[PDB]
Amino acid sequence: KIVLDPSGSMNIYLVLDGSDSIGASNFTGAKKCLVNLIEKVASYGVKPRYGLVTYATYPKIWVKVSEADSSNADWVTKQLNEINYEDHKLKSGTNTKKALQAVYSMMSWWNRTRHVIILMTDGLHNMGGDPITVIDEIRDLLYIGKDRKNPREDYLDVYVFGVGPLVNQVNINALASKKDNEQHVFKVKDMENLEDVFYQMIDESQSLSLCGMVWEHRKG
Amino acid sequence: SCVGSLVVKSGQSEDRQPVPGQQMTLKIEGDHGARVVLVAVDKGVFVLNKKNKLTQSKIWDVVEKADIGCTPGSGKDYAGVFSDAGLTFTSSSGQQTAQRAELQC
Amino acid sequence: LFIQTDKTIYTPGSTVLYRIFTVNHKLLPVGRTVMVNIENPEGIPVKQDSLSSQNQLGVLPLSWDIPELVNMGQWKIRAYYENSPQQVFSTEFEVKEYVLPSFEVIVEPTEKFYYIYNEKGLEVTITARFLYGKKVEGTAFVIFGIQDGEQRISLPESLKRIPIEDGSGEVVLSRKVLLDGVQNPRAEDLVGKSLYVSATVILHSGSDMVQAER
Amino acid sequence: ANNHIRTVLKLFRTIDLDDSKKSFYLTAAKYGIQTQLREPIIRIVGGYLPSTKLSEACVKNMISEVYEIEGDFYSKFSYACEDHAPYSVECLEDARDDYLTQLVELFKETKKCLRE
Amino acid sequence: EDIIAEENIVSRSEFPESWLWNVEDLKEPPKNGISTKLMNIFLKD
Amino acid sequence: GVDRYISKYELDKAFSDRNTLIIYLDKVSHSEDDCLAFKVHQYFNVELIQPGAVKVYAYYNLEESCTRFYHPEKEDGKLNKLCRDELCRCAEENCFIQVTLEERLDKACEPGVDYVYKTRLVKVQLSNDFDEYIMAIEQTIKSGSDEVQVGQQRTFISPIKCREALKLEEKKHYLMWGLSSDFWGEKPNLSYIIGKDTWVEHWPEEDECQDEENQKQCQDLGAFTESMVVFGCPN
Amino acid sequence: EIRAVLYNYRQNQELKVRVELLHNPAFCSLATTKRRHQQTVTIPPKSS
Repeated sequence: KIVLDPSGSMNIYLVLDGSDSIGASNFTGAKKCLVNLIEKVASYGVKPRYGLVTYATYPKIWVKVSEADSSNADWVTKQLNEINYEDHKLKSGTNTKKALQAVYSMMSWWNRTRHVIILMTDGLHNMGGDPITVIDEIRDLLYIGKDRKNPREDYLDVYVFGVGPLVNQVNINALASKKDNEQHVFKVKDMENLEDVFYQMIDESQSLSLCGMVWEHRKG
Repeated sequence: SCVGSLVVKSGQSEDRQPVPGQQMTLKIEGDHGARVVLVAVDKGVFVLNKKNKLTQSKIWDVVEKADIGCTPGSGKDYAGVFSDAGLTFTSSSGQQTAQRAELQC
Repeated sequence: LFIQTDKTIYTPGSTVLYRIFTVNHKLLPVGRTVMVNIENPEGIPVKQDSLSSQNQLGVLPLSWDIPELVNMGQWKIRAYYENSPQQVFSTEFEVKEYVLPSFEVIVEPTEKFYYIYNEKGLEVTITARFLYGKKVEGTAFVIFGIQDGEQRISLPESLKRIPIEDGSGEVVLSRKVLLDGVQNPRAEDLVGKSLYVSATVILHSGSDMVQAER
Repeated sequence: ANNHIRTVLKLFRTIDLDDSKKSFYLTAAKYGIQTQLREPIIRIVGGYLPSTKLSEACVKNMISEVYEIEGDFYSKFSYACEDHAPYSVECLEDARDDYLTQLVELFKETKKCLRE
Repeated sequence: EDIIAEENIVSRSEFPESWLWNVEDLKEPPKNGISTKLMNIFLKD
Repeated sequence: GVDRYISKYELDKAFSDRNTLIIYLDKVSHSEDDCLAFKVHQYFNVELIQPGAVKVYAYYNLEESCTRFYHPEKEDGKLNKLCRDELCRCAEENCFIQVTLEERLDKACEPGVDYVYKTRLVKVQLSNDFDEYIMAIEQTIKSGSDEVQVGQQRTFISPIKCREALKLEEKKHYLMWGLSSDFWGEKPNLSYIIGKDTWVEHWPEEDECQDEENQKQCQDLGAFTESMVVFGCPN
Repeated sequence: EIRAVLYNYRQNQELKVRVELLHNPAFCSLATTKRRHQQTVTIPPKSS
C-alpha cells in the first residue's frame, strides 16, 4: 500500500482545501486525522520529507519539501495546529487545479524516491477543471507508464479523503489512482477510530523485524 | 444401482417455493467416511444440450462393456464353456481350456 | 476414468471446470497419475496437464479458460493413464453462441414409431412449459423430415402452424403427404428409414424461440 | 397496512454506508441486507391492522446490529482474508456465506419483538 | 405515493450458469451406516 | 385475409396492452413488394417517444433477421447521434435551454459547469451530420477542464438538426458555458459539443451595445463577469 | 356456555372479524329482537 522503511527516502505531501462548503467542523476532524497520521508514521523512526499546502483559490504554500528541517516531525506537527479554517476568508473557491499545479511546482526537480500524495477535498469544485491533467503531468514527470519492462507504479501513490457534508463520489474516485488490490478513498466517519483507515494506510513489508508497534482496530 | 446410497433432499419440510436470495438446507445421506462432490446447473443448459451427461447407467454400461467373456452361458464343451465364461482351467492331467490371444471377441 | 463437466455448452471467454474420477476394475478410489489433454474439433491439442490422484481419494478438480478467438464446434477432453497410453477415455462438450432459453420444448409422439399402413398418419404432441413450472402460451412450427442415415430429406408440404394452448398442442401428418413427398410411391422402400420432428416454439411476446428436435 | 410500511422504509433510509468502499462489494452487501432483512419484515409488517402500534426500538437495534455485521464483513474482506487475495471478488464470494448466515440469524432472533 | 424509491431498489446481479462447486466430507457419526450432513446454501439470483 | 394470419390472443386484447404485435406471413413475394398496411392510433400521449422496430426472419433460422426502425420525426428512424470517423458519441439531447442577472450568477455557481467562455465566431463549417464553429478565445470567465491555452482557434460540433433551431453568426461575440461532457477528440483539436446541458447567449460587441436593450444586456453581462472573476462563489 | 372458534389460516394478514349471535325465540341469550350481541375481535395470523 505504502512505502514504509527508515532506510528509504519517501515523500508525503499534505494538502488541505479551504473551501467554504466543508465548514470548520469537518476541518477540525481533517486536522486531527492528519495529526494522527503524522504521529503514527513518525512512530516507526522514519523521517520522510513532508509538505503542507492549504488552498481555496490561490494555493498557499506552508511547508516545502526542499526545506532542510522539513524531515522533523515536530516542526510539521506544530505547523499543523498553526493553520486555521478561517485563513482563506477572502477566497472561497475550490480550485483543485491550481492546488495540484502548486504541488507540481513544489515537486519539480530522484528515480528511487517514493512519492505519496494525500488529499482532502469534497470534490465539488467551482474554479478550475478536472485534476486529471495535473495528475497525468506528475505521472509523466517520474516516467511512469513509459517502459514496458519498468512500469515503476510503486513510486507514486495518491490518496484522497472525502471529508465534507455533500460529496460527489464520481470525481473523488476518478482522482484517486486505482491500483491492483489497493484502496485510495475514505469517508468522513473515519475521524473516530483512525486505526481502521490506518491499517490500510501502513503495511509492514520489512518493518516486522523491529519492535514498538501496536494495532488498535476493533475489527481484530 | 449404487453400491452405496446417495440421496439428496431438501431440509425444509414443506414451507413455500424458495425465493431468490433465500437460504435453504440440503440433506445428503451417504455412507460414512466418503467424500461427496456437488454441482448445480441451470436447466436451460440441459435443454440446449444433454449429450454425454454423467449418470449411473453410463457407468454400468462401461463396466459391462469392459468384461472378459461374451457368451451368456454354456458352450461347445468344457474347454469352450470355460473360455466363454472368461477363465482358464489347467490340470496336472493335461486338460486345458482353449488359448485366447485377442483382447476383443 | 469418468470425466464430469458441470455444463455441456460453454460460451467463449468463460472458464471450464471438470473433475476427473480415478477408479480401478473393482470400482474403488485409486492413487495414480492421469494425463489430461483438451482437443479442439479439428484435432489439435491445446493444453496438456499432468496430475496425481494421490491424497485426494480419486478426485482431481481442474479448470481451464477458453480463449476469445476459438473455433466453435465439438470440443473434446482426452484422458489416459500413464501405464496405458493407448487406452484413451473421452468426454465431449461444445462451444457455441447462446443465451439461456426460458422454456423447455418436448415433442412426444403418441407411439415411438409409425405403422406403415396406419391410414390415420403420424401424430405429434407438443408439450412446452416454462423452466420454473408454469405453462406457456404461443404458437408453434412443425416440419417433418425423413432421415435416411446421413441423408436428410425435408417435406415442404408438411409445414403446419399450430397454436399451442396451456402448453399443449397436436399436429398430424396424413399418409398421403408422406407418400407424395418422396418421389417413389412405393411403400416397402420406406421400411428401415426414420423420421424427425423439428419444432419451433414462439411466445406471443416474441421474446425468443427454441428449436427442439427429436 | 400502509403507515407501517412507510415507517419501516423511513427507518431503512437512515442507513448510510460509506461510498468509499468497493462498488461491487457495496452492491453485494446492500443486496444481501435488502433481500434478508427488508423483504421478509416488510411482508410481515404489511399484514397488520392499522390499530396495532410498532416498536421502533427493535428496528433501531436492527440497524445498529446490521452496522456491526457489515463491519465484520468488511473486516473479513481484507484482514482475515488470508487465504484469498485481498479485495478480490473470490474473497467476497467466500465471505458472503457467513455474512448472509449471521444476517438471517439476526432476522430470526428479532422477529419476536416486532409487536409490542 | 406508496412506492419504493428508485434509489432503494437493488438489482439481482449474479447470474451464473453453474455454481456449488464444493467438495465436502461426511464426517458426521454414522447411523445405520447412513451419515447425514446439512449445509446452508444461498440460492443464486 | 389470405396469406396473413394473426393469432387470436393478439386480436382480443383491445388498446390495453397491445404495444407489441406479431404477424405470420405464409409467403412473401420474391418478384415485387408484398405491401400491407393498417392504421395505428395514439392514446397514452407521452412525449419523447422511442422509435419502434419491425423484424422479419424465417422459422428455420434466426440470424437472417432484417430490422428497420420507423419514427415520424427522425426520418429513417435512427437515433440522433454525432460520430466522427470511427469513434461516436450520444447526442440525444435538446439543442438549448430557454431576463435578469441574479439567476445568471445562481446558475453559474453550480458545480457542474466548469468552463465559461466569451469568444468570437470566426468561420462556420458544415459537414454530413454536424456543423463547425471556429472560436476566437478572448478571455476565460472560469477556466474549466480544458484551459483557454492563452487564446487560439477552438472548434465546435453540434447536431445538424440544431442548425435550423439557431444559426450562429460569424464575428459575433457570445456568452456561453457548458461542462466536462463537452470537449471531445484529442489535443489540441478538442471539439466542444452544444446541447441541452450547455447554454448559448449572444453578447454583441461594445460597438453593438449601443441599443438601450443592448446597453442593459451588456452592462448586466459585464457586472456578472466582474463579480465572477474576483468575488467568486462559496463552494 | 357455548364456544365459537374463529379460525384464520391466511398468510401474515390480520383479520378484524366481527361476530354476532342472531336472536332466536327458542333461546335466552343477550340477543333480543331490537338489541344485538356484537363483538369486534382480532385474529392474529395462523392462530385461533
